[PDB]
Amino acid sequence: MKALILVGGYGTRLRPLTLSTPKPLVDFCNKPILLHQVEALAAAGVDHVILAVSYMSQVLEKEMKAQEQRLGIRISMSHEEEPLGTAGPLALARDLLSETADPFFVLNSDVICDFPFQAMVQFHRHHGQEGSILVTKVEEPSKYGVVVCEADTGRIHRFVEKPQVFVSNKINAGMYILSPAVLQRIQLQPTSIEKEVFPIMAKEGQLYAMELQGFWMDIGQPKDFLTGMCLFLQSLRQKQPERLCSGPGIVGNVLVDPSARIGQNCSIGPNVSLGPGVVVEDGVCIRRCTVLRDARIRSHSWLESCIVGWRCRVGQWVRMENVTVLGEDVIVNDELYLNGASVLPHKSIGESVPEPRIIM
Amino acid sequence: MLKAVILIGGPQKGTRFRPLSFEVPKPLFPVAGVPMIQHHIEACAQVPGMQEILLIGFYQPDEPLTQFLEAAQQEFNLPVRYLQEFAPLGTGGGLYHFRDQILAGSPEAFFVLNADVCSDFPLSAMLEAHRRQRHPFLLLGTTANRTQSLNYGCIVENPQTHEVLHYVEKPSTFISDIINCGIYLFSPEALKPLRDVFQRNQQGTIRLEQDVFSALAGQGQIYVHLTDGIWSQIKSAGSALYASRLYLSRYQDTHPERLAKHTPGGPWIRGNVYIHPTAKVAPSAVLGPNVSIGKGVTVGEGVRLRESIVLHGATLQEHTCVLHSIVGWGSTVGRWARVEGTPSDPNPNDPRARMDSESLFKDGKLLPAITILGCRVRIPAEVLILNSIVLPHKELSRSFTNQIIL
Ligand SMILES: Nc1nc2c(ncn2[C@@H]2O[C@H](COP(=O)(O)OP(=O)(O)O[C@H]3O[C@H](CO)[C@@H](O)[C@H](O)[C@@H]3O)[C@@H](O)[C@H]2O)c(=O)[nH]1
Ligand SMILES: Nc1nc2c(ncn2[C@@H]2O[C@H](COP(=O)(O)OP(=O)(O)O[C@H]3O[C@H](CO)[C@@H](O)[C@H](O)[C@@H]3O)[C@@H](O)[C@H]2O)c(=O)[nH]1
Repeated sequence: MKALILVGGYGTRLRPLTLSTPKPLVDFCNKPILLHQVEALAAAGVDHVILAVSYMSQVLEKEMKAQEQRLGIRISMSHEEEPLGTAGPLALARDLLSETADPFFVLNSDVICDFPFQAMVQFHRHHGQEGSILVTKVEEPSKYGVVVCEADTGRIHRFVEKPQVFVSNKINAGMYILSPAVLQRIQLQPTSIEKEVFPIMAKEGQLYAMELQGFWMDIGQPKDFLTGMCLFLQSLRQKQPERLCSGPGIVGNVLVDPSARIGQNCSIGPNVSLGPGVVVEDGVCIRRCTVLRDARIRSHSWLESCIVGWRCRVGQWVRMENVTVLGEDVIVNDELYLNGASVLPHKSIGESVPEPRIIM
Repeated sequence: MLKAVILIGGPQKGTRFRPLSFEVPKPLFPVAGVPMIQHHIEACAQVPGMQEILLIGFYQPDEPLTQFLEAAQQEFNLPVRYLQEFAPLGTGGGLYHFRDQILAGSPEAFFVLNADVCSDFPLSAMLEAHRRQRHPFLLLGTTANRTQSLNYGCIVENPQTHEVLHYVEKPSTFISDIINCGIYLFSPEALKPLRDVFQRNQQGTIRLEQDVFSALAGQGQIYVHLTDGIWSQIKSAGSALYASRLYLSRYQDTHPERLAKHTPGGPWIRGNVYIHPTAKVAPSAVLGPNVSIGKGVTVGEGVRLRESIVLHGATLQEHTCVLHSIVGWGSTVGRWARVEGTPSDPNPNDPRARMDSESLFKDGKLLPAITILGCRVRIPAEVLILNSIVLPHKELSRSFTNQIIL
């Protein structure tokens, strides 16, 4: 079988981070979020995954052809020249997967979760109908599309795309298996599958629901990115307690890349991911923060719950908080304070930003 | 023979625009390391023939004030006395009520100094002009902005004879740019017109600027001596910090042993920094410009202090950043904690800008200014205090921003 990852056009979400690289290329726990999904797809045994991107990016082509060899499967990349929504990807991929009559995978790129793919294909085989949806129960159904859940059978009574009806607290999980028969139903003109195909497919009752076990989180948006990393480290501690770094001056669940160096007398707090090649000087306390690669954090500085961009230089005595995001090659002067400030790349910062605005 | 009268205020009359200290008197507040009236006492003791120094004000004699008098008397080898008014008698009422204590000994002239001014104190230059002309009132005068002059007392003078022709006190409209600096020289005849004002009050309290200066102006009795040096008024917390900066820059000419040297083996010092001998600062700490440290302060490893004033006995732990803030005595700042304030300052484009002071609320909104920590305030670890006034004996547990913490 085959698997279609919807990369798509660049989003307004996570925009200061993804001005340099595409959104599926940013390092999430030292791995791109392309990599996590294609990792678990390689464990699933799919020989052909396909990315539907809406603007061609040569660095993305570089990276996919590089990972292509060691991953062991062939990768085809089909390009949307004008965005057809998210339903139109299957319409352009129709001639690319029409040769096999075998149910295929579709994933969103911005979801990070435990991947139950063999249980997914067992659920899809047992229910026997065309469309199988994965869903999850969460906190707030107001950001996602809410479904209705059944008994043992699991047939979806009704699908709603947009909130404020509050029929359940379950949401869509962003990964499905679709049949070759529903791919007849979708036309080639632009529409969106989650809103407009699922809403007429739920009327007959072909759609079924399967609920996720652990730690589903969308990471398209930066404060969702930080809580998704913090939720990833919990299950990573339970699954791989050997990968997580343990130290005398380290508290909580910390993952450090082995290229990274950390000075003494400094307290790395809980749920912190340090990228490959970061230089953390001494006396720096970092909690709930992800530092991307090549970033040098000078001494005596404090950082709680932020994202530090690539090849960045944070000055001394700098306090950052409230998920402040720094772009690629950002210089922060000494003794500044940043609170809620998304910073565009290649810009030095000379003034305190106590109030959460985007900087030039 | 000359004595000098320092008009320290009372407790109600301070009415602080930002309370620099809740528990110590305002005239004993340490500006640039030493108390605020110790600058007046030292500059008066440098003047030849200074017999005595009197302090008139209606503070009750708490033991801090009397203990300061114990210290100053044996420090400068001058008798320094405290004469307490029975009631708040105004600026010039306390001078008239205590005329027997000032006039005793028959001084040739006597200085009157406001306690809240921070100045050059060119008392010898005023004394030379007074010995030249022997006129009853001599006023120090400074040049100010057209907007800033409405806060002080404006003086219109004859430019040739240096005599006041008109005086007005905090006018609604612009009058003149010269402002009264709160430093005067009084001949012994000058207690005679004050007495006249007292009789008009019977038909107790004499305001010196409004009743004596603003009435006798132009009649040949008041003369202004213009001056050049540094002058500021210590009204609020931010103006106290700016006055401390002015004194630390003035220290190079008079007391080079007071400023901390560069000391590459010890803590880093940029700019003018006063560190007390009893205070122990770790060698990794770096203290930025215009920073005063008090007696018994234990500045920890890795601290950055810029534009601050640390009172006696405060402790700052590791990796803390303190910018534009007054730290009260005995206060504890935990590690990785940041105490920040906003330096309102003075305009950099204005030619003569005098750094106004504003009373805590612009138009019903709290305005950002110097962070005040009260006495024995415990700031916990890894927490941010921003633009705040913290009352004494209060231990915080979370970060506060733009708030008065009761
Ligand atoms: N090929 C293609 N893919 C696209 C396009 N636009 C978006 N995608 C991919 O589709 C995914 C969803 O993009 P969003 O626009 O952020 O969707 P959403 O508002 O978050 O809502 C969707 O995802 C939620 C979970 O994250 C779901 O709960 C919800 O039902 C819906 O499907 C993203 O990973 C994006 O890469 C496109 O034009 N073309
Ligand atoms: N003994 C006594 N002293 C007092 C009293 N009230 C004030 N003082 C002291 O007298 C000095 C000035 O008192 P203010 O009445 O508050 O004057 P101001 O508003 O600060 O302005 C005065 O000083 C300016 C410079 O500081 C001058 O420019 C201005 O003309 C005026 O003289 C202060 O040190 C204050 O402590 C009092 O009732 N009794």
